[PDB]
Amino acid sequence: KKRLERKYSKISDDYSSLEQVTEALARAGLESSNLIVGIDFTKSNEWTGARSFNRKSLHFIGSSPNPYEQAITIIGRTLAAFDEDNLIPCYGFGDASTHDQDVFSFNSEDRFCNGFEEVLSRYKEIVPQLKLAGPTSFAPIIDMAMTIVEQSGGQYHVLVIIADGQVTRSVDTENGQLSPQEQKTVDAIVQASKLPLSIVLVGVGDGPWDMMREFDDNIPARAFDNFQFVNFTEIMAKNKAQSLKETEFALSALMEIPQQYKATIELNLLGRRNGYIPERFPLPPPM
Ligand SMILES: [Ca+2]
Ligand SMILES: [Ca+2]
Ligand SMILES: [Ca+2]
Ligand SMILES: [Mg+2]
Repeated sequence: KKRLERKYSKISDDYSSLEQVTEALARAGLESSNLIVGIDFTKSNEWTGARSFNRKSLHFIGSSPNPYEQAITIIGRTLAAFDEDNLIPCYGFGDASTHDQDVFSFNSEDRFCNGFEEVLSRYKEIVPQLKLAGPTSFAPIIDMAMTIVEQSGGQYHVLVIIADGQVTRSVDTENGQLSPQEQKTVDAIVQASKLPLSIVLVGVGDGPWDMMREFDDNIPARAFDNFQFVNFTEIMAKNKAQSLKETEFALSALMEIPQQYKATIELNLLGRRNGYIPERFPLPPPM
């Protein structure tokens, strides 16, 4: 077990096209996957639109779609295939109703969204009724994903977190001493490597991204690299045509999935219950 974890320590970008990954996924023997979506409704979204979204809030409802609406739309166009039943569990976190402690379900009895159509539909209905708040932690959304996976009896899931990457940090700490939010988020990423769960951070807005890269590349304590960072605004910024960016997004999202899936098998997680994952209950959507 010691040697198999240092085999899956860090996962580089080992694929230059979507086709290479699609093939690597076949060769890996991936037959069934499900998506979970988490959306950052923290107040940082108010100022992380400075350069990338014209001094507006990333959650601003205008005449054209905001980076959250864009990401939901492009995830639906590129990854909807990887949810086998097209029912998407969708959760908000970091509004006044949840802060850094909970998540809320997009629909009432934690009814899953009917495709990315309803994820987008509901995002629009929900965000104007929210108070963007904080602090910012991924612990609750990762716990929610862990609970979904555990209750499924270890079915492979991909948690897609759309976020501005601004997790609460000690602005003056000189060494690498961690905020409570960082610490709990890291503990959650570590806990989640006991389960057949892949995480993909779809970054929107200006960054900075130092911490999302830390989560991507450098968490020694975890059983396998279960975290990919995708700079979605860097990709959409580029000069090339729309469909050529959609492809680059898809490649970047799926980049770590082949080795991650293999890890769930080699580490004896796929189709197993861990047994000791405390059940998390999502709050209802704000009304
Ligand atoms: Ca599903
Ligand atoms: Ca990684
Ligand atoms: Ca990576
Ligand atoms: Mg925040």
